Amino acid sequence: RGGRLYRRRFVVGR
Repeated sequence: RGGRLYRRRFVVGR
């Protein structure tokens, strides 16, 4: 998933 992309949120893990 893009959960780890600051593009929308933050470059966490998911």
